[PDB]
This record gives sequence, structure tokens and C-alpha cells, in this order.
Amino acid sequence: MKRIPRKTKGKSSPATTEPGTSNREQYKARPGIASVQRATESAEMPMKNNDEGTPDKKGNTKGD
RNA sequence: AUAUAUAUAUAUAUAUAUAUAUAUAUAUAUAUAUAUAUAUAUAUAUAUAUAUAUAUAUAU
Repeated sequence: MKRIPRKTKGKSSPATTEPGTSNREQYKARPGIASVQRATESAEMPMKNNDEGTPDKKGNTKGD
């Protein structure tokens, strides 16, 4: 058995040295990885919800 | 009173020296241009701190 936590509030509550593994990192990306990752993080986000106008569980529409 | 010779002064010519203007060479200062270096400001990236917003927790 394993447990997964909820993100919402619910209703009820030998020479093994291989001859190729040596690291020689001489390469810098163009564009750099760090820069592009930051940019993708922003477009990655889903667009915001628009609750206004809709009713609530009580029955009254929310908004101003 | 006259002539020749001699001395001083004025004028002219030749030689030597000085000052001003002009020309050539050398040096310095200012300006412009180029190059290098430094500093400052602006922009980009990384790290730290502060503030604000969202999520979570605590308090009212």
C-alpha cells in the first residue's frame, strides 16, 4: 500500500571504468539553457480562472 | 682779404653691431582627429537581501 496526498480540500474532512564516461564539458549553449528555461516557465502557466458571474453553492452569483 | 694742409659738425657710399617685421630649422602650450587604458551612466545574465502578490502554516 502507498499513500498519495491530495492537493485539494475534499468534501469529507574488474575495471568498471568505461572508456567513454569521462566528462569534458567545453560547450555553452546558444541560447543558454538557463535563459530559455525561464522564458518557457512563463508561457507554461495555464490562464487564470474567471469565476465572476457564475453562481456559488449557496446559489448567489459572485462578483461586484 | 685769398689759396693749400689739418680738426669738429651735417649729408652720401662701404664694412661691423643691435632692435622691429618676414622666411627656414628646433622646442613648448591650447585645439581637432585616431588608438589604448581607467572611471561613470545605461542595457543583459547569475547570486544575496528587502517589499508586494498567490499557495501553505500560525495569530486576531
